[PDB]
Amino acid sequence: AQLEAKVEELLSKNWNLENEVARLKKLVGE
Amino acid sequence: AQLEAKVEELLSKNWNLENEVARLKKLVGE
Ligand code: NA
Ligand code: NA
Ligand code: NA
Ligand code: NA
Repeated sequence: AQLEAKVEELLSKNWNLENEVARLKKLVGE
Repeated sequence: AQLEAKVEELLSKNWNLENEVARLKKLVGE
């Protein structure tokens, strides 16, 4: 179902955001 | 169902992350 795809998009989006925040933390030494 | 709560937690988490990234962008003038 297309509902599964939207849940997968949310999961992917949260991973991308978490990984961005992680990279920023490593940049500013945190 | 508890499934609804977990989907709500994901949505909330993505909003919190998006808002953090937005605040960081405003800080560094972007
Ligand atoms: Na990903
Ligand atoms: Na992650
Ligand atoms: Na929120
Ligand atoms: Na938002």
